[PDB]
Amino acid sequence: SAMASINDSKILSLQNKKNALVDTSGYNAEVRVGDNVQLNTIYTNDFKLSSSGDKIIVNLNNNSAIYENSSVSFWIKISKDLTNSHNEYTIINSIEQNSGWKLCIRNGNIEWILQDVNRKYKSLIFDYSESLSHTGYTNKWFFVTITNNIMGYMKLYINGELKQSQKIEDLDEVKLDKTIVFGIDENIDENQMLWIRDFNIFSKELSNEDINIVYEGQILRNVIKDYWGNPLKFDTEYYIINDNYIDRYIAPESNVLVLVQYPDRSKLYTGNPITIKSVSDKNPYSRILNGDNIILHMLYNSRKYMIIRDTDTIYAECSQNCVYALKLQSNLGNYGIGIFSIKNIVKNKYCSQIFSSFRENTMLLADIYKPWRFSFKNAYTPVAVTNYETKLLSTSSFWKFISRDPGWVEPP
Ligand SMILES: CC(=O)N[C@H]1[C@H]([C@H](O)[C@H](O)CO)O[C@](O)(C(=O)O)C[C@@H]1O
Repeated sequence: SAMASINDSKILSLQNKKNALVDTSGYNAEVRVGDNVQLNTIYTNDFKLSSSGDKIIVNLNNNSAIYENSSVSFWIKISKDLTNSHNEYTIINSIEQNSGWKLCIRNGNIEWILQDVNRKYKSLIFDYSESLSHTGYTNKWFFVTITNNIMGYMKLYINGELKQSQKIEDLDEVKLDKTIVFGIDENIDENQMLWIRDFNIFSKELSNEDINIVYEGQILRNVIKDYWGNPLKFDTEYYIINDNYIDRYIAPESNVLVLVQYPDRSKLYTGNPITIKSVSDKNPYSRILNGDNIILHMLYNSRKYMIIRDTDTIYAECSQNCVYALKLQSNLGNYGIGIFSIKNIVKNKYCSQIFSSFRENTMLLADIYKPWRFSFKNAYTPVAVTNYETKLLSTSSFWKFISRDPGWVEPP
């Protein structure tokens, strides 16, 4: 079992147990967590570095210099205001004297550095920002993996994909720091913060296959994700967008839902917040899982409506290639016509597909239609279509849920 071989090689694993961050690898590293450091806010094993002063100090146990291969893996999510800074910040520091490793952020890039006793160093750089493209990873969870073969290469993977390699075999002795410090020493502002979760070190060089198993394991494949890669939750406001129309928000026009172009593509939090309600009554704010039944409530001009499927097809009972537009109802309640189900889809994720099984099996997608009974006007229209097997991989069927998140602040 690869996954057992993987886990057996862990020599540090920071995980939250009884509300403390501790090493659960079996090796008993000392973990000193700053009083103000927030733990377990999004993911069980996460921590927030939200300030200078916020620090976590790890002191590794007795098992001078690097003697063996190794890998380091964690997820990271870096706020917009931190990503947009042109400065450089050390985030994780494990250099003593002048040798060891460190992870830095600089101008929208993450950078891993390995430095020998003469201060010769090699770096791995990844531009996670892509100039703040709502297409990049600004404020989105992504999975980092560094692997080291001391008689070979140091490699940087992102979400299981190799991004850069550098020979390290030609460095002189790299002394190994028994201390690892998480935290930003620089003088950061209020909106500059980042989160890390599932930080692990392995005593071997993980293979790309091994890396993909860790990635798939820690992404939580049965948990639906919001736009940032956080778990999607009930009773939480989201701006829901279609993958094909990312600068359009959902809105009712004459009680037909359509997609309206953002007046300003740079502002994410635009439109009518939709709250997801559990059919089965779960604890408030509980995570939404793959396959859950859900009900969608829109806040529109300060009143709550339930989103429901149209009773009749769009060019109108129907069996063959039916297309239904959507609408709003002010009566909240468990109505089959307003029950949907939500499923994960997998490289490009953090998006979801939505289905309804009321009377006919449909999938929600967006395209151009004439959704008004008394008009031939076109509109980008979210619709529930039958016979959707050939559309199961169409981006028109992918939906994202943008939550107001602390790592992405928009002027008031
Ligand atoms: C004017 C308007 O909004 N008409 C809508 C009607 C009325 O909501 C319904 O007849 C009850 O009055 O329902 C639909 O036909 C439907 O659900 O199939 C869609 C149509 O867009």
